[PDB]
Amino acid sequence: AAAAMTATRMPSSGSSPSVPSSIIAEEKLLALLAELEALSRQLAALTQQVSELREQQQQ
Amino acid sequence: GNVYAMEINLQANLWKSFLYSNVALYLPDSYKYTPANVTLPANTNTYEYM
Repeated sequence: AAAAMTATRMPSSGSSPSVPSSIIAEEKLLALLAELEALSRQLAALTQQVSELREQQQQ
Repeated sequence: GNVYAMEINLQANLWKSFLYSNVALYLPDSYKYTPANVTLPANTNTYEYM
């Protein structure tokens, strides 16, 4: 009634960026698709000359 | 002899107290450093880091 009455008396907000580091970029990209063919070409050339041992030993 | 005493430059202390809190703490992050054995979050925009 008196004394104190003179003054006065959720779910999901879904953030995303959190506490990780900063990020950067560059545009000098992508030789790498050539080596996948270099590697599998030269791999064949190994077997090709293993065959050239065998095809001369068989003579 | 004279009474025992110690001496303080109060004015210089108040002026450094003004300068440090109002200007040194606001310098760009590149002027600051991290203490010898204190770890700060990697996110440089956090309060913990600042």
